Amino acid sequence: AENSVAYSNNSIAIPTNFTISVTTEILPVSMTKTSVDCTMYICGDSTECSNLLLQYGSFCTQLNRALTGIAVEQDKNTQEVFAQVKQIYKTPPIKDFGGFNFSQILPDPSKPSKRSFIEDLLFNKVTLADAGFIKQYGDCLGDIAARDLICAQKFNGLTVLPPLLTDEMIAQYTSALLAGTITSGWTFGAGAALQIPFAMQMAYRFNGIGVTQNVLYENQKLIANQFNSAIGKIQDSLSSTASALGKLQDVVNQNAQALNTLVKQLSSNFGAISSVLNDILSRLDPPEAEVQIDRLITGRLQSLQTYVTQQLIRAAEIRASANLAATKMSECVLGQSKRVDFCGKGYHLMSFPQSAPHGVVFLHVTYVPAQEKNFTTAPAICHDGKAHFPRE
Amino acid sequence: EKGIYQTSNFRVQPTESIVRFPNITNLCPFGEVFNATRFASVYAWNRKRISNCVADYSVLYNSASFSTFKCYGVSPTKLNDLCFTNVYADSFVIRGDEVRQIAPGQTGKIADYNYKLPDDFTGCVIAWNSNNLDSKGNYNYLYRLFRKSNLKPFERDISTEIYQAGSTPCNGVEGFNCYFPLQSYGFQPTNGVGYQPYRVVVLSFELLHAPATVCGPKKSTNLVKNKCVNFNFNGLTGTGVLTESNKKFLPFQQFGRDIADTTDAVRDPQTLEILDITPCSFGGVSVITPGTNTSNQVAVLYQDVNCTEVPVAIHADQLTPTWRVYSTGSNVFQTRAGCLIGAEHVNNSYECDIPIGAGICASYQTSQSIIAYTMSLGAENSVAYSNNSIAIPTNFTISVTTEILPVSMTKTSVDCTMYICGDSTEC
Amino acid sequence: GKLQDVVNQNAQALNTLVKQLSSNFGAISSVLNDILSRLDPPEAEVQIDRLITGRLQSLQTYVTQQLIRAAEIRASANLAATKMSECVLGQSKRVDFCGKGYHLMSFPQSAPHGVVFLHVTYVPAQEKNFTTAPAICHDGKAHFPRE
Amino acid sequence: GKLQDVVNQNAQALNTLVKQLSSNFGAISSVLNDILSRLDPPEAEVQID
Amino acid sequence: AYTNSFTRGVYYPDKVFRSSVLHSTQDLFLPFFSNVTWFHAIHDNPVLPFNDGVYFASTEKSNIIRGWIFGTTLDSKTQSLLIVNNATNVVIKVCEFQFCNDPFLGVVYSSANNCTFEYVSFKNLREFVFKNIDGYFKIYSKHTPINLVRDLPQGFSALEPLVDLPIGINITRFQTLLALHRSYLTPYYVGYLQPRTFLLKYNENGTITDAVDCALDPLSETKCTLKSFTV
Ligand SMILES: *[C@@H]1O[C@H](CO)[C@@H](O[C@@H]2O[C@H](CO)[C@@H](O)[C@H](O)[C@H]2NC(C)=O)[C@H](O)[C@H]1NC(C)=O
Ligand SMILES: *[C@@H]1O[C@H](CO)[C@@H](O[C@@H]2O[C@H](CO)[C@@H](O)[C@H](O)[C@H]2NC(C)=O)[C@H](O)[C@H]1NC(C)=O
Ligand SMILES: *[C@@H]1O[C@H](CO)[C@@H](O[C@@H]2O[C@H](CO)[C@@H](O)[C@H](O)[C@H]2NC(C)=O)[C@H](O)[C@H]1NC(C)=O
Ligand SMILES: *[C@@H]1O[C@H](CO)[C@@H](O[C@@H]2O[C@H](CO)[C@@H](O)[C@H](O)[C@H]2NC(C)=O)[C@H](O)[C@H]1NC(C)=O
Ligand SMILES: *[C@@H]1O[C@H](CO)[C@@H](O[C@@H]2O[C@H](CO)[C@@H](O)[C@H](O)[C@H]2NC(C)=O)[C@H](O)[C@H]1NC(C)=O
Ligand SMILES: *[C@@H]1O[C@H](CO)[C@@H](O)[C@H](O)[C@H]1NC(C)=O
Ligand SMILES: *[C@@H]1O[C@H](CO)[C@@H](O)[C@H](O)[C@H]1NC(C)=O
Ligand SMILES: *[C@@H]1O[C@H](CO)[C@@H](O)[C@H](O)[C@H]1NC(C)=O
Ligand SMILES: *[C@@H]1O[C@H](CO)[C@@H](O)[C@H](O)[C@H]1NC(C)=O
Ligand SMILES: *[C@@H]1O[C@H](CO)[C@@H](O)[C@H](O)[C@H]1NC(C)=O
Ligand SMILES: *[C@@H]1O[C@H](CO)[C@@H](O)[C@H](O)[C@H]1NC(C)=O
Ligand SMILES: *[C@@H]1O[C@H](CO)[C@@H](O)[C@H](O)[C@H]1NC(C)=O
Ligand SMILES: *[C@@H]1O[C@H](CO)[C@@H](O)[C@H](O)[C@H]1NC(C)=O
Ligand SMILES: *[C@@H]1O[C@H](CO)[C@@H](O)[C@H](O)[C@H]1NC(C)=O
Repeated sequence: AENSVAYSNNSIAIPTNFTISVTTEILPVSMTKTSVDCTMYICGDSTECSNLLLQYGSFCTQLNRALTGIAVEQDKNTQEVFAQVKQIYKTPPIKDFGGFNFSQILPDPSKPSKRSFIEDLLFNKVTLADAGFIKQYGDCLGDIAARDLICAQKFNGLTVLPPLLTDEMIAQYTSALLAGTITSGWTFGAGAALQIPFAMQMAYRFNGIGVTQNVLYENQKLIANQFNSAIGKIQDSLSSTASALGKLQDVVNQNAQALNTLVKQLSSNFGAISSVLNDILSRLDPPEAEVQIDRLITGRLQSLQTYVTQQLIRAAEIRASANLAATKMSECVLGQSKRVDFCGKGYHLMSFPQSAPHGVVFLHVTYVPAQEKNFTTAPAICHDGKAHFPRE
Repeated sequence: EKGIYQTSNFRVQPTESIVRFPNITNLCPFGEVFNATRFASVYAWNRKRISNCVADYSVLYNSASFSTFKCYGVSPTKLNDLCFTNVYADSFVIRGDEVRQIAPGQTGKIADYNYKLPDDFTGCVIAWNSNNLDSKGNYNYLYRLFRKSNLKPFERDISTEIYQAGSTPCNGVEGFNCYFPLQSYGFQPTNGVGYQPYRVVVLSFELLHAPATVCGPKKSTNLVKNKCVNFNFNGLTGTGVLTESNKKFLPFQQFGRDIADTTDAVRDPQTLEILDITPCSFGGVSVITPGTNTSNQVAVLYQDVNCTEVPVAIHADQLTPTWRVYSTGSNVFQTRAGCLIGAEHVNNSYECDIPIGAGICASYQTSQSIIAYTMSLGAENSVAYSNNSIAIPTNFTISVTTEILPVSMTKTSVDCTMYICGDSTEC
Repeated sequence: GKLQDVVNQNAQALNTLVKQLSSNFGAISSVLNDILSRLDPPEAEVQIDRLITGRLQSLQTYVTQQLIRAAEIRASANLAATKMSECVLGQSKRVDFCGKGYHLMSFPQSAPHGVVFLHVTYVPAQEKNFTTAPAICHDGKAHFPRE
Repeated sequence: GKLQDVVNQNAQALNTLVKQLSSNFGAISSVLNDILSRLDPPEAEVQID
Repeated sequence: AYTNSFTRGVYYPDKVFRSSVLHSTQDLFLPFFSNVTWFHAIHDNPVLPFNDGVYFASTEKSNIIRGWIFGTTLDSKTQSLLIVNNATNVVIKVCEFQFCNDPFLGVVYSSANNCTFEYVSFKNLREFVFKNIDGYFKIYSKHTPINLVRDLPQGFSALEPLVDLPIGINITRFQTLLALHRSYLTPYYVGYLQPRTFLLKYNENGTITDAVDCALDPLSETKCTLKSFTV
């Protein structure tokens, strides 16, 4: 939209009202840990090929070492974001926070899990339906009505390892961060938690952005109602049919698209007579079979190497967003930030974290100025041959 | 060192063999197409559709009545293990030098004008000499000479309409540029090798078919029912564990496959039963250990495997008795990562020492054994929140901590030519 | 540990590159002189071309992993350069950037292939309960604290 | 200089990919039409691969 | 005489089981949304060519249509085929006759001289695919019931083959024969195949559920290059 500002050398505009605004920021933190058996992928249960593969050196201890490094790093990513404090704070039983209502973000004492209402709305926005291989491995662990089902050896050596911190421990960390922030302010991130009433803490958070502290005490009920309405709008927008978590879905889509290709590349013959190993084993003599088997070995080694290289480049950019989310937890949640547009849009007041699948969601509470009025202004004032300047 | 490692498969097993084949009894005409008298000519070669055989091949090429046994798609050894689903025997008699002109991708006067094999061909070429049979001056053997175009492979031509190489429509007149297409062989017994008549037979088939019939002397065995084998089902082979199936096939679905174009379900050619195949390596074995400088105890994690099915999946009875220790015992624990065997599960909670997965860690604790617990997030706390109470500190502490960051790494450089082939000018 | 793991990885890569020279990749031998002495250059050109591709692949894998490791080291040199400007040459207000507590000052110390910061922070202790109020009414007017 | 370094790297990386087309990698020619006009389709599949 | 056939002409091109996949294959199908000729021979049964293969489908009432003949010389000069029924079991005779200029069956003119072999084995529809490759002749069929009287439905149907015929001979043209009440001696729909490229869907138990034609419009080309159904 086009615009124009009414500039002149003695005119100023000053806001008369404000708005409390709550907004949302989604960041990926970790991704799927995988593991590939070299010998089972290249030639599974065949000793004619396993002795030919040894002539290519250590091209498989190297791939397993690289993938193990990736999978180990994916747990350090979660540990550096969520395990910020090592004292599990409990939420207080009686809730009198001056009119502010934290019901939809504090954990739910009805359900057996520790998730809140917003975390439950977030756990159903990320799906695994169009994912090819990851859904096909995820149906092993629910296939309880089948004895003798060992499915590590059913997907050509490809597996998926589980994360170290389960989905309950992560929610138990975010509830501790919420219960520290609400009942202690910023003091629990710099020593020991020191209690302070909630209105007396919101007053100093107003005083930190340049508004004096009587404004909160004179508009407390209005500010509480604005906060509760801004939380209800977030819950309404998430509960609808919007595709809100796109940044967390693109990670799962990119990870499944690259694992479907590694299986689809097992049906190329690469110049041999057949893409099946047992046909070359049962149609040729070992003088003339270890040319076709060498062609298949070279092609499948190339496919595995391409997969591992793109996984390294892709994990190097999940490490960056995990470092960004670990900085936003320290400066937006455990403090109050003066950097512009680092935590939201407006003047920052406070933030609350929520856990999502393979990620984290921040709810930034900011201060937005509202309807303004023209005035006339002057630098100083002359009284008795002296210039008088304003203090603040 | 202390950690959890992922070990590649090194345990070895003994393996047996299973064969399965249909009920087929009769023989089929191989005793007459090889010692006949009236062989066909080159331009009009014979064709014989063969089916329903148990016909052996070692009775043919071990008999030294042949001079050349060139066999292209299959090795000549294992021609008696496979089914072929149709066999095309062809017969014609040529000069001695043109036996090279039968091969895929040739030239001359036979491969371009009389008989042409395809380039994608899987059969077997048989040729031997007939100097004492078709040599009197025998003129009964004819061969085509000219055509306007080249022969598409596996097709025949028989016609007497004479050649044309100018612009005169020669209506059966032998002048310039218009000649007859068929001429006789000169087969005198007074010539050298390269001119005597030769009896040349060629075969033709295609493999990996569903209802395949023509297959020879392989004796059926019985099933051994969940052990590692080298099975053989109408030609297709493979190593795995033969399991019982449930898949709803059709009246003809001879075998099944998955996304990777590998077979996983096969049909019994005797009992019409479906057999589901599953490989047997089990590489997914992880070894929890402290340092070998400390102890020689280990624990073993079996990745995504239920605890009652551990000795069936790792094939426990065919292993060393030391490996059978780590297959069942008092120390059996079921985690969400798999079945952990060898660690004494406790009810306490500590901080993580060796991560196992899904909330479980393991440590070496003092009677010294390996324990397994659920990791603790931290100390529990409660802040004494009231709506009019505050806490102020009265003293302080000066603390100095440390932070270490890498900045640069080692500057290497590689000579390409010296690495790939040092001081060798041939390379 | 972090300065030791860099040295460990960068020696492990150069050891794998040397041990890769003992494979033959399908040729009759891995020593080039033993191929050259037993064959004439009609059919030595297939064995030598089998070795050349297998050694180029090892070199390319080495260089491709070194580029990713250097891209990772650059990102922590850029963080140490920011901590030197904001923790040492100033006094930062960013929480937990220059140590846990309230930041006072920092001192650098050089290490092999790295840098070490000693952050001096302020940590409060020995608390006591009190009773508080937002304001105080005196003559109908409300009084708020200055700081 | 920092804005010119990116252009100088991208143009060099695009020139090397073009200059790698005049190599034979062990065949008889770096031209496909020479192998397809001088040799037979049974034989040319080993100099094209 | 032209009619739109939507999704008819689909079959199982291989004898391999596939459960819950999306496989692609390149074979001889009838293109989607094609032109089939409307035939009703009430006042001829003329000769029609055999270019790649022939789709056949009819809506019958009380078994009027008996069978077909396949061949081009039609005077025992070169080989020809004949498939008929004796109202109990099917009969397959690849034998040479002289064929009439009004040939049918009477509720009747055959005279063979030299041949190779022989074989014997509105309510519902009788779809039939005739494909002649080198070494074989395969007879696919779809036998589905419909309520519509004359035309092809909008449904999708593809079911299992019947018989393959090891003939190895040549066919250029073909013709069909009916069941007339009188035995004279006087002197249903068709559609030709095309080499398309198709993406098929297998559900559980290995049944073909839906197919995609990768040459009909740009949106199906997008569906084909994404290897998926949704775009
Ligand atoms: C400042 O803004 C708030 C809303 O942002 C105003 O409160 C509204 O007042 C009108 C009229 O009294 C009501 O109809 C609305 O329901 C109120 N909204 C809320 C959320 O309370 C407030 O009046 C404004 N103050 C000034 C001085 O303009
Ligand atoms: C905080 O807001 C929530 C959401 O409106 C309130 O929860 C509802 O309150 C009504 C009032 O009795 C109940 O009928 C609903 O059952 C509540 N919903 C749920 C999901 O519990 C909540 O009462 C508010 N907090 C306070 C202290 O009023
Ligand atoms: C400030 O007062 C509160 C409330 O009296 C104290 O919290 C109590 O601490 C004792 C210590 O053992 C516990 O046994 C009580 O259960 C706590 N009460 C509640 C309601 O949690 C708090 O310790 C006092 N602060 C200080 C520094 O002593
Ligand atoms: C604040 O803490 C310091 C130490 O951290 C206290 O100093 C101690 O005082 C006692 C009593 O005289 C001595 O026994 C210790 O040796 C002192 N320690 C040191 C390091 O000097 C100081 O008294 C505390 N202040 C208050 C008000 O409690
Ligand atoms: C197989 O069938 C095709 C199709 O009829 C034959 O091609 C015909 O050959 C005759 C003989 O010269 C020509 O008169 C026709 O014009 C050709 N038709 C077409 C469409 O090309 C082919 O020759 C047959 N192959 C045999 C009999 O071996
Ligand atoms: C201030 O005055 C200018 C011109 O007098 C006018 O265009 C502008 O809208 C005024 N600002 C506000 C906030 O009304
Ligand atoms: C084939 O032989 C087996 C073993 O005697 C028998 O069980 C089976 O019924 C036979 N099948 C046929 C079709 O004869
Ligand atoms: C073919 O006939 C000859 C007669 O000269 C006989 O010796 C030979 O055994 C026969 N071969 C076979 C396979 O019966
Ligand atoms: C092993 O532990 C002993 C302590 O008993 C110690 O003296 C020794 O240095 C250690 N060696 C290694 C290689 O860790
Ligand atoms: C493992 O097998 C036992 C034996 O029936 C069963 O009770 C248990 O539920 C199985 N484990 C899982 C995860 O289903
Ligand atoms: C440990 O817990 C298990 C179940 O959680 C229980 O059966 C057992 O009795 C407990 N043992 C002790 C010593 O608490
Ligand atoms: C089918 O026939 C219609 C007219 O009946 C014609 O317009 C169209 O071009 C034909 N071909 C198609 C749809 O491929
Ligand atoms: C079949 O036999 C007839 C005699 O009725 C003969 O004229 C014809 O040439 C024969 N066809 C062959 C041998 O292909
Ligand atoms: C497919 O199999 C299921 C059993 O898993 C069965 O209920 C269903 O009827 C089958 N579908 C058919 C026969 O079309």
